[PDB]
Amino acid sequence: LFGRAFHVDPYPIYARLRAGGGIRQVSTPDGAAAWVVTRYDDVRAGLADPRLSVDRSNAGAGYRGFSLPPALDANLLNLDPPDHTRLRTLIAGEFTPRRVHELVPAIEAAARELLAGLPSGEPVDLIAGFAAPLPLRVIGDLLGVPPADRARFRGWTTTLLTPGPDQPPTAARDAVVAMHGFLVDLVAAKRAEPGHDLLSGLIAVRDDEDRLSEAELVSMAFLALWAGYENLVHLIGNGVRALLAAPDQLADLRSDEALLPRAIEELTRFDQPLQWAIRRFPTRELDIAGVEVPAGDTVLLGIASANHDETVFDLPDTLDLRRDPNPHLSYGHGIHRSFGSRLSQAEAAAAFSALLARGFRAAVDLADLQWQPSFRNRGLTELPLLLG
Ligand code: HEM
Repeated sequence: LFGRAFHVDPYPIYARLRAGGGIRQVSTPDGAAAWVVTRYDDVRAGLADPRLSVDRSNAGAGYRGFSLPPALDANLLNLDPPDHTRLRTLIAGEFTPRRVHELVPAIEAAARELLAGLPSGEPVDLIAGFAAPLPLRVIGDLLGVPPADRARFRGWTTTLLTPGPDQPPTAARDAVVAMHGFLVDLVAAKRAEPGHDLLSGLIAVRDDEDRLSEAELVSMAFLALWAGYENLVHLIGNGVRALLAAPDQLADLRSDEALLPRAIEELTRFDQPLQWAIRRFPTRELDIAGVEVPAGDTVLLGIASANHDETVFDLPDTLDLRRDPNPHLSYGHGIHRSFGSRLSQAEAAAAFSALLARGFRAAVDLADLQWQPSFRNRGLTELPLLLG
């Protein structure tokens, strides 16, 4: 079900769930239950449905904390309107497409520099050597991390969000405490000595005396770390593996540089890491996929399953970099849709462009690759490569 087969490849299980009607109540060995929703139409409608809340105040007695919001305290992903509308409007005033555009030259140079620090003709781990350092560098720039704090930031972000498979189970918990204090301290530093980063701009943001609070700023930083590092690291890793697993697609991409933007969207649809949206709670009894779901029940909308729905995408379990249209739901839909669609697309393009220019091949048999044991975030433990 949601064990070894699911961790190695979840899409055959998603196919069974869609074939079974697209909604099922699943239970842990301890009796915690949630509804998994797996068909594109229901996942898309669910994501935006105003009757599906992210606020735990609307959860019922059976709530056990599936697919939690990626931050402590009030944040965009645990609030409904009107409180959500305020935060979104405030943050959108500085998290702008122009900000992302102006970061692209630095992102592209960082990708070239990181890959250039990796030797050729020698097994190298793409994750620790490239796919993790690049987003970590970008999110550090975005949050204005000073150079003296980059080492501690890297260590705690990695322990928090990309743990080793044999990391002590308490280390990531401790990293929550460590990073909360780091982020509180970082906000204080920017409050005193402002720069041109997002955190500084967010502190300056004002709506007729309305401002963002310390807790709101720190919570937003946690959200940025989750999606700007954990999601992006494995978007790159899973994308490279998918390219290596489909040589003909790789050869087409290598022959047509203009294919890259559409190729990244297919790579995202094919194996982006996020399997479920943030848990949702019907504020009323709601018909989902033909089942009347009780108010307050936990509902998991299967983004990854939807991206492989055969009723939308032809041959959905095959990589087709020229797939068109490609209405993948990887960045959400509705009021909570991702702030980072473009940023992710820019970091992915920089990462794949540098890899394509350097040359790369698997250093191991792909069947010997190991996947991290997660329910929500699909990613590789390591990906040994040979660089040109
Ligand atoms: C580039 C870095 C990224 C940043 C800074 C970022 C930022 C955010 C933020 C702030 C939200 C909350 C928006 C809200 O609730 O109003 C969000 C939601 C979301 N992001 Fe991202 N994101 C990034 C990358 C990604 C990636 C790589 C994916 C996966 C393909 C992704 C998928 C999502 C989804 C699905 C949601 C909505 C969750 C839900 O509605 O349950 N994002 N993102």
